[PDB]
Amino acid sequence: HQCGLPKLMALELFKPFVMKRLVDLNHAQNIKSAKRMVERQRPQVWDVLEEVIAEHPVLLNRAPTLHRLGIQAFEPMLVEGKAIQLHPLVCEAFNADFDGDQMAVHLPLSAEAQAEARILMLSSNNILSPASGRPLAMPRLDMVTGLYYLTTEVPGDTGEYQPASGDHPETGVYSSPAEAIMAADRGVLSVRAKIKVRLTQLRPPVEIEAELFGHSGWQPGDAWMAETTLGRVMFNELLPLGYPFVNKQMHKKVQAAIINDLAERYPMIVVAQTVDKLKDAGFYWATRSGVTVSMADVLVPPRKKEILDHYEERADKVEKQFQRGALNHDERNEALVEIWKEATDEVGQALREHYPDDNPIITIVDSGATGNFTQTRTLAGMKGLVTNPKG
Amino acid sequence: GYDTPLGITNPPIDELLDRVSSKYALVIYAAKRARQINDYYNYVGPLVEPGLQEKPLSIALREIHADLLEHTE
Amino acid sequence: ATCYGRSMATGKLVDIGEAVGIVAAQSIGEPGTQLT
Amino acid sequence: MLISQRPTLSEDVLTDNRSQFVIEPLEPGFGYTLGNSLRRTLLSSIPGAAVTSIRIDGVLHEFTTVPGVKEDVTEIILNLKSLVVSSEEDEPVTMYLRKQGPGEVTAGDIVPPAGVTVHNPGMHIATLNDKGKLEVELVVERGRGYVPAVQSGAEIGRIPVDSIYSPVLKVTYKVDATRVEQRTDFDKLILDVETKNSISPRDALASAGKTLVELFGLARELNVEAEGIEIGP
Amino acid sequence: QRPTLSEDVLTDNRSQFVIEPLEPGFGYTLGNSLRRTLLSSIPGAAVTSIRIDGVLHEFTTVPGVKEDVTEIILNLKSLVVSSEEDEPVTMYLRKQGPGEVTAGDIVPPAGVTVHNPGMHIATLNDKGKLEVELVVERGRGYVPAVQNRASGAEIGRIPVDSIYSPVLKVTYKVDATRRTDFDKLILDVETKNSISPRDALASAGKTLVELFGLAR
Amino acid sequence: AMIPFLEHDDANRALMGANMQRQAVPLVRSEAPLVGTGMELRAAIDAGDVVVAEESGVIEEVSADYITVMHDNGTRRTYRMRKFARSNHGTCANQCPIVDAGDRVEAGQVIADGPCTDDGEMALGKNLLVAIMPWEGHNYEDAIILSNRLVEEDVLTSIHIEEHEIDARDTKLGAEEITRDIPNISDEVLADLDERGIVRIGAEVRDGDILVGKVTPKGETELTPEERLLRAIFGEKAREVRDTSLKVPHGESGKVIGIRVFSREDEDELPAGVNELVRVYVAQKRKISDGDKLAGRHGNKGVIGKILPVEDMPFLADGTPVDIILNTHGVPRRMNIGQILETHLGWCAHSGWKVDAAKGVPDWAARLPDELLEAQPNAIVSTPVFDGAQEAELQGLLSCTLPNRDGDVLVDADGKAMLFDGRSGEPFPYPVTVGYMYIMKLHHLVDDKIHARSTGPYSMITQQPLGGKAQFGGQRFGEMECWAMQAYGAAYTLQELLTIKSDDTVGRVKVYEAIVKGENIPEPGIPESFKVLLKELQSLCLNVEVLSSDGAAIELRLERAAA
Amino acid sequence: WLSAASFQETTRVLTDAAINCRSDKLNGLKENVIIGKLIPAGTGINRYRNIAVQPTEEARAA
Ligand SMILES: [Mg+2]
Repeated sequence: HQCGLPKLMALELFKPFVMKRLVDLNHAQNIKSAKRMVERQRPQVWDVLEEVIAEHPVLLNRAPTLHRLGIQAFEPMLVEGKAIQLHPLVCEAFNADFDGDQMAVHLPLSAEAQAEARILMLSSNNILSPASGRPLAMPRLDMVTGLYYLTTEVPGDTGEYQPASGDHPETGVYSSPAEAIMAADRGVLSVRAKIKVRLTQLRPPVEIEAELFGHSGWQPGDAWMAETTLGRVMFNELLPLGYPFVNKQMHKKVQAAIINDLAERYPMIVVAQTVDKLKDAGFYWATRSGVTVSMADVLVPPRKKEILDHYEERADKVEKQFQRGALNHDERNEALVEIWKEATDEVGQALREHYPDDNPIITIVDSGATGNFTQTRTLAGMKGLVTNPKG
Repeated sequence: GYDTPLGITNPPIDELLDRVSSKYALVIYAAKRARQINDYYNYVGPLVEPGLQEKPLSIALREIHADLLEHTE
Repeated sequence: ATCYGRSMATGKLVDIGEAVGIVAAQSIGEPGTQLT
Repeated sequence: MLISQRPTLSEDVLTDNRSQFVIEPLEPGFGYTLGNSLRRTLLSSIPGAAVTSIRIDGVLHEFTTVPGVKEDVTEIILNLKSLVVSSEEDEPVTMYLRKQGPGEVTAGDIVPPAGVTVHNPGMHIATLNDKGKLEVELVVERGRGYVPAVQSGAEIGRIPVDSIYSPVLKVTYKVDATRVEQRTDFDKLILDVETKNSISPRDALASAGKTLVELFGLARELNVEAEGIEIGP
Repeated sequence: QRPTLSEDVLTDNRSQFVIEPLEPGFGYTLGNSLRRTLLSSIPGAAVTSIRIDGVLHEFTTVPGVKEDVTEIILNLKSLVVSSEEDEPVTMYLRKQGPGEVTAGDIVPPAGVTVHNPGMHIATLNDKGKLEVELVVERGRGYVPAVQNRASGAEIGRIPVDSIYSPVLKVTYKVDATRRTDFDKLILDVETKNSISPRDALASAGKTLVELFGLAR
Repeated sequence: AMIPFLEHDDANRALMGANMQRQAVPLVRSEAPLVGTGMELRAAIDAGDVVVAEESGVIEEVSADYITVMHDNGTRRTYRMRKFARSNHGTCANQCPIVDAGDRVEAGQVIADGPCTDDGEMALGKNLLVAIMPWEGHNYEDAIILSNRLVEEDVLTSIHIEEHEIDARDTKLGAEEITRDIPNISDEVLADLDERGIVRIGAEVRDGDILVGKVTPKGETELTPEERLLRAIFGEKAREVRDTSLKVPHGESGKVIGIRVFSREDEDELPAGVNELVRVYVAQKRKISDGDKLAGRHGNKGVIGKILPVEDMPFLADGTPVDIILNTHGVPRRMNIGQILETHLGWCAHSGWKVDAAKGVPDWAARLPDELLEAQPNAIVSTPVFDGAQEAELQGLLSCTLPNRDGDVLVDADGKAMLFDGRSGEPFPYPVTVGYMYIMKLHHLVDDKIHARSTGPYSMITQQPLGGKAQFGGQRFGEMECWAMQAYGAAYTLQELLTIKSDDTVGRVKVYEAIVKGENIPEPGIPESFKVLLKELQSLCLNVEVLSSDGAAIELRLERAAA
Repeated sequence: WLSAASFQETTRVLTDAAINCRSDKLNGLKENVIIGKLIPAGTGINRYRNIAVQPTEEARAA
């Protein structure tokens, strides 16, 4: 529900408000002097400015305005610089990316205008797509990957619970989540290691709740044993108490499912705060996720040569068929198109096989963070057929 | 069941809208109350402890949250 | 309102003053640039 | 050289053992310079005692289950690791818990040898079934932070546990933007600290501050030249 | 067991510092705190303004000098100088060519020391005459040029960016040792000839102690 | 032809890279790309912004102002250096000589560098230490994170020169006069004006300051009642002028580089009725800032999201903090890995290398490498398009990187390296691709694009706010925006936006008066544009008429002053 | 006829309107936008725009 306005912008927009509060206080003798002062940027104004802007909404718009979410209300806070700071979750609604686009700011003056901005057009109140009901103000790329890494289960990770057959008991039991945090501070527990912890402040799945409690016999104090990763614990902590523990690697689709559920069952303010917490966590763990690009991470399929040779043999057969006078020119083109589409799909398949599933270029696509596998296939492998000037 | 909201998001929108049938009714409600307050400062209210320099509209919204006001469509 | 049903954005029943027409025009036009 | 204007420390009390501290406003950038340091000092530089190992009567090899009691071995290890114990005998000390017959055991049922203390006597440990006895030996010793299971040995009947020495349980921190005159990007540090009942959050913060100050005086010893001076401590 | 801090010298302007012992998973934080303070808050000396008689603003040339005033001020950014005054002092520089005006040709007032007389400043030919007046102040970190309306300055002054920090490049490693574990922190400081690594680390520790004194 | 690894870039991003090279702004100090094509030199030369020796000789004299070469046949040729010249788009054309007295120069040799050139090669940007990894969202969705070094060391600083102009001409009520004597202005405000009323050279002008004082003959009917009484009682003269002085526009500042002046008195040719005309040339040093637009040669554009302190920038083992953090999520879908190959080769060139020749030349380096078998730090290499650096050879070079001062190899054979979080202190768990990338400062800067307005000039025809920053205009609330507003049901917001912020000629002054006096905003009136529509219809012979509920046509068309 | 004139084919619409001496009730929201009246939608509905609000007695007391 916030946005960052350059100081100079806010000073110019609220100029009359700041002049009024400069005459209220005795910084300015008369109103003409208040104007002259605000124009010279005398240091007295800045303090006063932050007072006038208190809880005074402003509208942000990006063109083209395709649907109403193209104009959204925000509470403004002063920012250092000459640029508008925009919350990332709203980007989807505006189709706004930071490759240089700009946005416009409008200041509602009348009381009814400010009220319409606070109630009708407040960013927090517009989490959902007015066209589809799906959620838009939702983790999009980095956030997604972040969470997708934080909620992955890595077989054999550090500190993994191992029920030991020797005299040593199993070593992956942690009294509370905080004990797991401590263990991970030392190189003893990976956030993605399949462990077992006693959770005291998170609801369990419906089934475990039915067994270990009454159908609703769960209260905040009631603890219980969970078999998850520390990451999935830290994730389910971001969702509200009442939500049952999920324990899945948070693909974008599953995050969408959770946000849909929350929007359907919960107030909207809670949903907005949940998406904001997800944002923060996803950014942190995305930084910590180790996704990079590198000439070595772009593995080329090792079977590419033989695949291409085989489909070239087929193509030479078709071309000799044409020279024989047995194929139609359009039929020759049609046969070559089928051959090469198949060869492209085959090299894409070999690529997807050869690539380890933790390869960053694969992680970014599969998690739903950004991009499709056709791009992965044209980058390594082969671009395939390209269109004609005609089409 | 929710953390203490910040500024605009306070009071929560769901609890405010429970006091009215629709969003637009609440809009006009609060705008009328805020104009009334600002007239008072130059006419009734405020009806709750006014903030340090709380915007009249914010005071009106708070009054709406405490049911200190009645209306008729 | 009832013939129209839920307001896709608010998730509740559409309010008595909505301009469902413009919202429909937008919901239909916004994805226009995806039609190939 | 210049000086810093009005850095202060405030406290808000969420519980009688959980508090949030706010250091504000710091010059831009120092929030992170002194946040992770304070967190790791709180979680790793406070002397505290806790259970190091236990010997349970009736099971020494299998560790599968305990006769006459519902809880299994691992649930008991977990219930014990959450014990709050303060010991002055810096050398290893032993305690014994004994109970019998149908009923329920707690922390007060254990006999604390002279010098050590138990702060949450109302805590649960296990439930004895009909004709159910329970005799257990516990080891307590000073330490700091969290040390994994230290292993076992040649004396069957004793299992080492994870020693949660640290008197502080959970610590987190964030850095928000505060406005010093004409600057909206000054740093304000917020520290959430949930501790055990051995000491209040304020005392833990004070101990961490003293230990840190000693550490950095190590470096201040090399020489005495000018440095950022502050008005209020 | 109390921790000890042992210095080691590699050159007149680069010292390592071994701190040990430290609780495991704790040396990185100490090293990084020291690095941040060193890179940000080591009091030093730098130039604040300069004045060149023949010139009224930066964007111009001086007859007979190969470098325009902009390039002159850029070359002057490379100056390393230390002043004990703690108040605006002034240095001077006259020179008639042919010849290469370097930093040595500056007459620092008693109390201010110029540490790299070899640094190039300008080249002058037969018709070239340079006459400069450089205000030196004491500050910390980085402070961009102070405007001529923010000060009572007349149209002559040419304010310049002040890079006060005398610390050049700081890094660190830690050796971890695992039942009785401990970390050894090897901090690495390199500074300009302005002050020594020892003195830089000392002031850093002083500021860090003063700041952590908020425990109370 | 200047995009390294072009064949590795899709045509969309390559087209963008060409177009964005043509937008780089000259920097105060120019640095040729550490990895380029072969075209930078020839492009710079043919372009004609570098000084080139027309005739081989010997440098007889060199100054910041000119360069004289004595040919061998006794001829003298001299070249005047363009010094701080304003270009058609505000960039700074500034030549510097690269010869020393006594140097023997051949014909065609480059004598002085131009705006974006270095030793005769097109230098459109700088070589930056780049780390490819998402960093705390501040490089989310194409934003870019910069090390504050690039500010402290002016690595992306540029000079921008604007030309303000103003003329005193003949009006109906007389003729304007350029005068330092302006009605009721504080002596201190004019403190930087000369006797003529023109700002003094080298004066630092903030936004709002006077640049050239000018008064315009005002009529007597326009004198306010206050001014009427003031000129009557104190027996004022009959000048009755208005302050039409040339002030510096919003969001602008700088040192006055220059002043040019043309007088009708002198034999200076000017248009009809134009007595005097003065032009103030003002320069400003722009440091890279939040909002500025950077880009590589591979169509990989982005605005700067945040400029971090050098201390919390991720840094290598030796404390070397990276200069720029480029979000990983942006590379793979744009099909411009060219930037990655460039990063790898750039690190190679920044560290230098030595392929091990003992026992033969490895097969990967056998094909191309001739004098590339070794290279000193900061070597200048060119990888032509559709030729040059091959992937195998790139990897090979990456294997034999030379070490740093302490004999530490910082970037491994994959092109990655461990990095520390300059914020917490802990190292980042996985190796990151670090390298050296050529980044240009594109001519799209916040300083040029920020703009706000509370109230300003309106159009005499539509009576709506003027359009454009240059005219201190207002934003246009377009038809699609009104659609959006309606979809929300924000009736009052839409009305206000369309009546008391644009067209209500009395409503807007009422609104300002009400904000200044802490009173509620009044009810809105009638858009002037509607009256104008009616008038146009009428002029079309259409009898339009506004009617009451049950009535005839409504018509459209002192006490406060006496108080 | 105002709406039509502003949508498309201004010339023909205006000519037919002049001939047929048309009269615009000024009831569509685009029309009100043109004339600067509160659009009849959302907060522009009659029940919403004329709401009366006075503080209750129990609150007016304290
Ligand atoms: Mg864009």
